[PDB]
Amino acid sequence: LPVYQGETTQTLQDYLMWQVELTPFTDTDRAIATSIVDAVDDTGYLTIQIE
Amino acid sequence: MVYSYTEKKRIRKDFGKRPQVLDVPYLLSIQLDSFQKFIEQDPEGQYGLEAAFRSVFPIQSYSGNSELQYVSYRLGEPVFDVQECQIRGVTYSAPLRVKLRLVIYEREAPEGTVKDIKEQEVYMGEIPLMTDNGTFVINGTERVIVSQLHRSPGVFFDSDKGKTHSSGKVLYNARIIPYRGSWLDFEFDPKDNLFVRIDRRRKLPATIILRALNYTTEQILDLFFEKVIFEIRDNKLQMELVPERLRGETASFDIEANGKVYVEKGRRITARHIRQLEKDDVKLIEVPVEYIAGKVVAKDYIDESTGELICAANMELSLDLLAKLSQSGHKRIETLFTNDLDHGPYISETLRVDPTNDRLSALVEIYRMMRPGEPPTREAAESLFENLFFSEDRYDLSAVGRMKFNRSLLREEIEGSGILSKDDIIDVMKKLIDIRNGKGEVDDIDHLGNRRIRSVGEMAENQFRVGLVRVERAVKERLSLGDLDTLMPQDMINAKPISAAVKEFFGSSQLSQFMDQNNPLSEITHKRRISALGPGGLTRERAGFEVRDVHPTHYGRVCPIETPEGPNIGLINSLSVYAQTNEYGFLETPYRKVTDGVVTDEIHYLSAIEEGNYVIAQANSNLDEEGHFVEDLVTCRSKGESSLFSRDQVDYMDVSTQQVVSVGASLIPFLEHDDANRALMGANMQRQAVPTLRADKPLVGTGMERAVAVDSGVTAVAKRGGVVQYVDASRIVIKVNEDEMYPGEAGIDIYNLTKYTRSNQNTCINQMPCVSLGEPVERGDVLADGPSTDLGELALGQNMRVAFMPWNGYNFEDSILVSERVVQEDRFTTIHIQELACVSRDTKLGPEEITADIPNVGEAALSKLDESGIVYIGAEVTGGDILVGKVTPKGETQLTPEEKLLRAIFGEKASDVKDSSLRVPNGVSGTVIDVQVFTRDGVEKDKRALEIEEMQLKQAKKDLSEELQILEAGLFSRIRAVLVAGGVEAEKLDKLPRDRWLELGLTDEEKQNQLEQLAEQYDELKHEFEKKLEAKRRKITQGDDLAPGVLKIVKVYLAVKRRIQPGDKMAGRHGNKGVISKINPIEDMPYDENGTPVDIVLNPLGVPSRMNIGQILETHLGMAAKGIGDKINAMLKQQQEVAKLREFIQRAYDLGADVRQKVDLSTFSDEEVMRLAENLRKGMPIATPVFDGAKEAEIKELLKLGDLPTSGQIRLYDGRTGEQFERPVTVGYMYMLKLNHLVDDKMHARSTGSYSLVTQQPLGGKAQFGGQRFGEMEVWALEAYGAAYTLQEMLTVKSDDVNGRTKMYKNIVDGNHQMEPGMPESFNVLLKEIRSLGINIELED
Amino acid sequence: VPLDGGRFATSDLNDLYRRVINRNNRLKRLLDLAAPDIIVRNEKRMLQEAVDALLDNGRRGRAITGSNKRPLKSLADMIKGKQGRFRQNLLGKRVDYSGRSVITVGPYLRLHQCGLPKKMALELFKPFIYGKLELRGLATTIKAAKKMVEREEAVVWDILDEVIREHPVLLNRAPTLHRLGIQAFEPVLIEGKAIQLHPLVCAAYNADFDGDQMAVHVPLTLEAQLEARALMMSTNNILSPANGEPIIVPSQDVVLGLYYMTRDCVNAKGEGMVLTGPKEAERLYRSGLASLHARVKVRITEYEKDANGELVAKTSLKDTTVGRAILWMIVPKGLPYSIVNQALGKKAISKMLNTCYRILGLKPTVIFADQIMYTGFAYAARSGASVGIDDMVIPEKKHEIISEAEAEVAEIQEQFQSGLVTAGERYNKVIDIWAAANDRVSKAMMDNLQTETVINRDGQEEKQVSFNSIYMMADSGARGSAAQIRQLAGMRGLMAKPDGSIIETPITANFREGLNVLQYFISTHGARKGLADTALKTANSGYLTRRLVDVAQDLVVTEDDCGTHEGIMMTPVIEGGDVKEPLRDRVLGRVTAEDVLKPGTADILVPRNTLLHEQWCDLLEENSVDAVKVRSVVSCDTDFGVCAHCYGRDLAR
Repeated sequence: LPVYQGETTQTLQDYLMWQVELTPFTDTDRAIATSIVDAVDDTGYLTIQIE
Repeated sequence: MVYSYTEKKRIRKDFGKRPQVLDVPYLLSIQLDSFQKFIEQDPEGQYGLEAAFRSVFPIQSYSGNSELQYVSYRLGEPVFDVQECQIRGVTYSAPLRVKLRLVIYEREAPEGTVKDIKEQEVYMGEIPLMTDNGTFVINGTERVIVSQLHRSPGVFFDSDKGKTHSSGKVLYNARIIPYRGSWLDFEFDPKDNLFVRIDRRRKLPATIILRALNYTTEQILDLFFEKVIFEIRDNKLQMELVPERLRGETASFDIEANGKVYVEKGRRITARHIRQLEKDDVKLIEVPVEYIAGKVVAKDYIDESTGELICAANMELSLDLLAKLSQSGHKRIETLFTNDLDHGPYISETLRVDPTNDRLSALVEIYRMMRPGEPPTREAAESLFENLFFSEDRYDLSAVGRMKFNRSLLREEIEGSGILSKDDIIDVMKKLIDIRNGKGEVDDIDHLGNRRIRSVGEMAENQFRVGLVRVERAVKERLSLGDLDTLMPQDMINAKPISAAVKEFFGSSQLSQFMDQNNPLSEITHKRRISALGPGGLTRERAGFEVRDVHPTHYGRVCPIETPEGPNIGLINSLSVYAQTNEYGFLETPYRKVTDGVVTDEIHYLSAIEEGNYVIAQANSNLDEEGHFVEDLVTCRSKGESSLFSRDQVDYMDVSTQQVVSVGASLIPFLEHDDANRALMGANMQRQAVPTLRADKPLVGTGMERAVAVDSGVTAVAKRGGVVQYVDASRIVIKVNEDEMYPGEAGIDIYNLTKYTRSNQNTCINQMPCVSLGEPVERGDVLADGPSTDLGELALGQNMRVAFMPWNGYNFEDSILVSERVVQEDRFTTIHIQELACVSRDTKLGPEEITADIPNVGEAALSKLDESGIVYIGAEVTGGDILVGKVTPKGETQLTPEEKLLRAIFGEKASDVKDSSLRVPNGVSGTVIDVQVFTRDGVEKDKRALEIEEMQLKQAKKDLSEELQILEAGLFSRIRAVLVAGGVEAEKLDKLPRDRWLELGLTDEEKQNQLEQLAEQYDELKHEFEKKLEAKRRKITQGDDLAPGVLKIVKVYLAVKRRIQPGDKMAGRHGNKGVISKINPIEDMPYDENGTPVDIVLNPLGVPSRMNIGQILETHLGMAAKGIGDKINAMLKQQQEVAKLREFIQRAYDLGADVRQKVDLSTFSDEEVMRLAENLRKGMPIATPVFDGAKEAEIKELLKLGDLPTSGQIRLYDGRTGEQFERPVTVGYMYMLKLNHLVDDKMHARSTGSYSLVTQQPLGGKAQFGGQRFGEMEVWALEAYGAAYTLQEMLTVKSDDVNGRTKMYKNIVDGNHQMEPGMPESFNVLLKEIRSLGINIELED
Repeated sequence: VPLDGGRFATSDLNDLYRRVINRNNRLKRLLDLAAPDIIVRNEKRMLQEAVDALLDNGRRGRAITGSNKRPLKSLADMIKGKQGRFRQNLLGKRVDYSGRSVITVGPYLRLHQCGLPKKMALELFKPFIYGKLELRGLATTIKAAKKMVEREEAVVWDILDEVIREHPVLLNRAPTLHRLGIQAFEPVLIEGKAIQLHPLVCAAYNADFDGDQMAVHVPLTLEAQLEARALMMSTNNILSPANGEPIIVPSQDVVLGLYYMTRDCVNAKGEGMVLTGPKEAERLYRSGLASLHARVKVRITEYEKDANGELVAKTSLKDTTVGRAILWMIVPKGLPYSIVNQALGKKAISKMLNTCYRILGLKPTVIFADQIMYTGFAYAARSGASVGIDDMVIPEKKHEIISEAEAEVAEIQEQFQSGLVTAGERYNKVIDIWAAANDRVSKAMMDNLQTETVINRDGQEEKQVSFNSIYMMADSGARGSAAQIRQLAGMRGLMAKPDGSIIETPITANFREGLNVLQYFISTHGARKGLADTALKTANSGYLTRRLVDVAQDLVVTEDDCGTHEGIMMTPVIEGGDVKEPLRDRVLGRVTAEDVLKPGTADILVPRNTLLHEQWCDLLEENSVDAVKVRSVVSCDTDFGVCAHCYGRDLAR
């Protein structure tokens, strides 16, 4: 069977954005937000400095 | 007189008018009889392994003077037991080892053997051994291999004509089906031409197969055709005409009969003329020349002077050629008859069609048919044609094949060769031509005389032969290459191929499948099923309309009722009660021999062929005392046309009325009052029942339930037992009396019950004991009660008080109204067992261990986990709690100042492990029954794994020490008895053993020797006990072997109690089902004149439409039974004397016509009547036969003894208004059974879950929180409404549109309710898949 | 897609690719080394075969996988067939808010409602529950709302009842043949795990309350909710879209209850009683009279719409029964009293509902059907309607008819033995004699079950209709018929058909006096044949419907008028014995052309473009016109689809 199971999963970072979508904010706030939660580890602290 | 101590507790009243002659057989012999002879050591090789060996076992090298034979094979003892195999998970089997013999000889000497290597046997695979119930333990689960039903090997002259001919002409082909190899067919064309066909491939000429078998034209013309003399000398043109041989043709002109003309010119031929011509001797009579033109010449004639090819074979004679052939060649020319009226050539028309006339040119045509290219070279064609059909080790059909071949051709001999022959094909084609001209009738595939069954034995034999013929090639190869060696016979004998083939056959096959463990009847009816699909017969369920029909030969061999109503209808059948297997492959049936009127008690088994000749009477026929008939005319069957015959014309009679019914439909009471479809669906739904906590015996039965229960092997019976000593909830011990006890044993039998074990159907198989303490149990008496059983009787359901009346529409069409009393009484409550399993799967980064050290979790979750991580036995768990705490190691890292600080602060984690603990799936709630852990060899972690090991060791010690204790007690009693009257009292031996004072000196001659012998025997017994305990302990904790990747396996079995509620699919035995829709309280339910409310309300508007009068009969009989039981209970509560109660029981047992003679006060004592009345105090057990049940008059008479209305009606009041109902409702007691189709598993909801990576569609049918599927008929219906927006929502919102789902979720949470379609991902996937080929495709603007 | 985890083992998609890649690499590496012609030609042939197998495997050669003889699915294989890419993507893709709901009976819960279980609920509307929690200030964060919903608090259930109140849902049976396979209802929370479907709607869904599963669908957008409310509601699909008859028609217990409550044996308690009509229930519930009371006089206040757009009252004093007087309270104003004064079977109430729909409207006939169903559910349980063995009566003359038929068969066999009658003639004569005997037995059974019963009265001989449960069910039309009763009291008839032939000796018995083994073994061939026919024709009917929908999908309405006088001629189908279908419904929902002329010269009956709604057909029948030229399909010149001036309505509108 072509796709067998192929169950797309959660992934944490993926989980972080699902609530980003239903948080209310502006385009600039949603842009920085994608930036921030883009740069976040499996452990969960962020990789890059805030500056 | 019937004692039946196990049945004496409760006797069921039978209503059988006819007297039973033959007893019910084991009912499971077809599954064990073949498997026994398959591994049975027989002195002659006919069947089994002795016949699969001798076939191709002698191995001969390629002129190497080295041979290999075998002496005999021996089946090794099994390693584990059935329970052990079920606990472990391994497949129960037995090793096979056969003593072989390799004999090497020197050259230059004829068969002079120099050395033999017959000193070592080799192990070649393990054979899966069967159990005592005809089942296997393959991979721990119980599987069954259903027997197949195919066509018997032989020749079948089918018609195959009608509308399929498309020419308005009848065809007559001929097919010969062997058991192995290629198939041959002789098809008939509308042009009166035959055609040879092999492997249903391109047709071939008719006489090419004859010319290939070294046959010439003259020989074929002389054999298939008859040649007349036709002696025309001196231009007389006279022919020898025989009226008895050839006649029926009008004479043209110039016809005489020995002088005076008998048949005038232009006169029609009459029988008187033929008689007059046959009376007088008729010599050669002159005939005109016109008869020579159309007539053909038989043989090829040549001139006396020269040898030209004039007047060739199969050529019409000419007028100009006649003069020269009469002048030069000869006078008498052999010719033919060619009578189109009663005969037809069908070959001479095809002889000219054959392009080849030589044997060499004809031998290459079949090869060109087989192989398209690579023409032969006078060496490949002959070899291929000889190996195709005339080979011994390549065709080898069967002995049944030769039997049918000889029977379909009127041959007396039945012992022939597996190979074919020339004369065989010749007579087959001759019979085909005769049938075309008309000489007999065609065969019948649906007839049970042309089809045979195959059990598991011959299938395993064939599989083993196929697996061994492959290793034989390797053995020959290894013996041909490097023969100069004296090694042991393990050159090419490899056990992997044969074992793998037999395991593939057993485990994964179309006929082998899991057995339904939901009901004991389901098991025994699955062990008797017969299927047509599989390796042979019907490749699929399609292409058949008349094959699935009920053939008239299905009287007492298969059942025309028990069969699924799905697409595979008619291809799945069941065996009858008395139906057995014929000698070779067919099904037989028993009858009684009728000799000059009287009926002898002897039994004779007949097949489908024998039954069609003799006259077989019907089971519903009157009988006298000596064996004669009452009425002179009796309805009987002769050849398929049932009619009346006198007492001097009948030859056989049936045995009983259950002969035409299978084991399933035989339990249906009053089966002659229900329709065929309803009885069919009831028998099919009976197999879907589920056992409950308290089993209740049925009040309206047939008596067959006892046999079905004792034969199914679902309970525990007492073998060779005399009395019971100790009783326990899971252990039974029986001290056998000295009568049935042989020396060399302690004299005790032990039975360990099965308490709460997971079945295949996730049900619960629990056994309850019957005896209480010190009860004399005989042989063949039951001890325990399996699932849905009661005192050895099959009881799957409860006797619920029902009534037939509509109740506020709650019983609209097929809904059942269940009162609250049934729910409160825990009736129909079901138990289910769930199994969870987890492995370790050692990885590269490190091994995984269960230490309950899970990070990122609360203490509340780990509050139910023990040290090693498993849950305590007896706890509960709901939702997604953790059961087994497993962790997965993570790869090491660098210094990592952040992780270094995190480890210095917290520690013990260091992000080394990940939470991978076994948690319960969502929507699951229950309680854990028991855990289990299996650890491979080499690993000895064993955190808390020694607990189950010590438990099993103590369980083994407890039941092993009993025999040794009994033996020691016997020996000590013998010691104490041998010292009597010798000056030593029993007090000294009772205080301390002291080995009988160590030969104190009672006699000093024989007493000392006796004491020494007794002490030696005691020491030997102690040593044997120690050795047995050591062996048992070594076998217990030896450890198992798991997968290479798997490190250890932890399993957990939990229990779930499911109660009744709306949605469940309740059903009966008369093809009546129902979905619960309401739980009505006790107050709202209607009550009777005594205040007792009904339990179940049913809809009476289904009886006149489904023909279910059987339901009303069962209700009346159950009401009578319940009235008798209530009167008995009142008598018991009044504490009356035993005499009146015994008289009432005796008067209630002998009521009705002469069916059975039983009476109390003569066999039952003053103590057994008490327990008898106490057992049947809630309903009178009644057993009505299938077609010999009780009559309406008897049912009405039975209602008078229990003070009940004979009409069966009774007034009822309303439980809500307190008003009396008009039209009194008939109440009764129906036996109801719960089906597996419950509402707790059907329901499934979803709003948003996980999607797939391909086509981005959700999972589906409840697989990890899936969703339903939309259909094409559904979008058609939607377009019928004109709902474009709803359709677009179903296409983008609830679909694979990724950029739309999140936006819709956001709009719904925010309350916008706006849709953005975009574009589905599946269209893009289709575009990419189309672009993957050489076809451009894109979308414009 | 790794199976064991250690090895991914890409199958059916990467094996052929790997094959082709390595073969092309070897060929390109060997073509530069000056290889001989045979080797390079064989390598090119192998590469051609490999690419062909990658494109189409079934056409040329066969490529299998490890340990499996089954072939692999190439690129085209996942396009065509029942497992391709043109497969279930056209609304065949899996859904989210749906799955496996069990059906039960909705005695309450009237037409525009459905019982959605609260366990299956609160999950489908979870995105709405989150929204309502965020709006009412009960959850400042999404996580908080999720935690409050997973705990199932009381406010969660309150919000659920508040949101699902004014929000419709739709149900869909898994086997759906016609338009009525998917309907819309209002969800109501029931403390169970099975959806309650309305009984009257069960006719449309074709359910039978056995083990079945129903699909549910929730609309999110406002447009989907409006399309479900205005088009897909059960309160709008009264008439059928195929023929015109009303779909909602009672056949179950309701009909039997109405037939029982509207009857009179001879005269029940309180014969001479006279009342006004509202007193009937008063005297029935406590004491005074029964429903079967006859000769009861009452003043009925009918309302007749003789005036244009207005009805007028009329008081009368006709004679009737208590049950009919009680039923008249449920009957609306418009309908007269003559319709409710009869035996009141199934066709009677069907005609009643049809007239209520026609005259009054949609809402009136809906509420009428609801009240009728309520009264039927009440009276079918208040009456009891029991069954029993002595209910059905076997005619005593059967024992004589069977003996006479056996004597006739014996005479036929004697004549055959004498040599006068052949085999086929005797066979046909025996068949005819047994058929006549079965007919006479059926007639005697009907006579013994028909209106033949003596009740005490002055004349002492009052033969009125009997109250046998089976006879009442057959006469009213609830369930069953005379043919099924013939197999319960009389004989089974011939009941002989192995493949095509009929056995001489028929079965002479019923399910009351038992049966024999031979007769029971013979009487299953027809049942097996019927079962096999159904099981092998369901798929054929599905395939036929698929072909029909595929071939007739492009048609749509886009033009108003085609302005063409071309049309088809319509005449009553007068062929055979009598007329099979007159000119009454074949021209009912059509649009006649200008070719309509009166039988008299220079006279017209109707202009060119008119619709014979309900009365023009009567005018045409009065003039005895036989042929009518009517505008229809295709011939209407629109060049796209079919214009709407030649189709009529043929719907529930």
